[PDB]
Amino acid sequence: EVQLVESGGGLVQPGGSLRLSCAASGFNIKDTYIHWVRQAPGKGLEWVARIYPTNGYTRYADSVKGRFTISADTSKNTAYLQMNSLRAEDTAVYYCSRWGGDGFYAMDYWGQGTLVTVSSASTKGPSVFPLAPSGGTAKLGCLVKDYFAEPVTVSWNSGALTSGVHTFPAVLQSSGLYSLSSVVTVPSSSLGTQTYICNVNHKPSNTKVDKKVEP
Amino acid sequence: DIQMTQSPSSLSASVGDRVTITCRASQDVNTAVAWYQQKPGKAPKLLIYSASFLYSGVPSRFSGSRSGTDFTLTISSLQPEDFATYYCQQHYTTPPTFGQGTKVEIKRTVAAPSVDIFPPSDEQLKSGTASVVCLLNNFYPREAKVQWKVDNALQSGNSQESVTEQDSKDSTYSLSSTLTLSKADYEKHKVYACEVTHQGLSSPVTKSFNRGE
Repeated sequence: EVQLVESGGGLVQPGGSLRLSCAASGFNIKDTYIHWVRQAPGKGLEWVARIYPTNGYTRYADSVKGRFTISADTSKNTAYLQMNSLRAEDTAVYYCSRWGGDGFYAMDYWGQGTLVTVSSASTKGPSVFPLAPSGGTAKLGCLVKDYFAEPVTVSWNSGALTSGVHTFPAVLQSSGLYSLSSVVTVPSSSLGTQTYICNVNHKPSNTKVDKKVEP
Repeated sequence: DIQMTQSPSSLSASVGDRVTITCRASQDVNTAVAWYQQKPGKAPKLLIYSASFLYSGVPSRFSGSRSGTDFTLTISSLQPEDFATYYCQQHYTTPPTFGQGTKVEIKRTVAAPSVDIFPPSDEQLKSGTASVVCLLNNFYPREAKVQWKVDNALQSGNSQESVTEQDSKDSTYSLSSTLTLSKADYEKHKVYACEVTHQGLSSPVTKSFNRGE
């Protein structure tokens, strides 16, 4: 199966550097073009750069020309976006994709994307606080608070529970740290007999927390 | 630099409806136009390549059409999972360039919020902050008024809302309103109320709790 896996996102100070990777499986990058496309918050898609890994011919959008270098290594089947002099507008989710070297002359597979946050603020792990489940139906949650930068992944019961989950988009508080809540809807008859945990994960701060939620 | 001018920037349409999105190239691009569907916080998926060809695996209700420099994506009958932002992209020349996207909302019947109120957790007051969390569930339309009263007094500036993306099956929204108070402040008022005005509600529903009970 064709797959493009990205890594290297994170928090960067204004003026700083960050190197993204886009690792490919299920085909040869030497067979195609690899692109980087970015999406600034609540904005559209923006092409960033492309490379032909067989010769290293590269093209750049002008807004990153000079500051960004695209490159590939055909023995790791991986391509790279070295960014330097990052400014605040560069904050975006960076996707890679492949050009339809085989048939369809379009971007047919994509990476999952990696968030890049250009900001002076520093990392901070969240604190995870239960939302107390106070016969019809009942609801209970986990409040993830005061962290930076994005993102946090939260699952319920180590991933087993998926229905009725509602993980809200992170909102930025006046302090400059994000907060969000993740809430689930449960049957009343399950209270107590079934025990509920959330697996909050904030990779930039090595924060993995499971907080049991009970009445 | 060829520009793809996409319209409308957003639209609302009932399930089953026919939906057409337009991209206009600023110069001839032949058939080198692609159309992509992007669910929020997901990689774009390719729907149509070479202006009119269904990429393998895409449902048949998607189609693309060309009239000179005018490109049209059509969804013949809308499904709730089609909620997404749609982008056209030209690759005649370099730089390949996107339209500014069309955000497609599903229009559905009025559904009233079920609203719940959560007191701060004990670990939270230990650390010195108080977060009261008011939860409006599975409502349509998005427009909603969440009001905080403490001791029957109208709050302003200490709360913040967050809305889920439209649900891909029932097309409803969910919203959390969080009141942020210093622990001292939370400990200096008794009644904590959340009152929600929504079209599906005949009278605003207020959900209260009393500190320490």
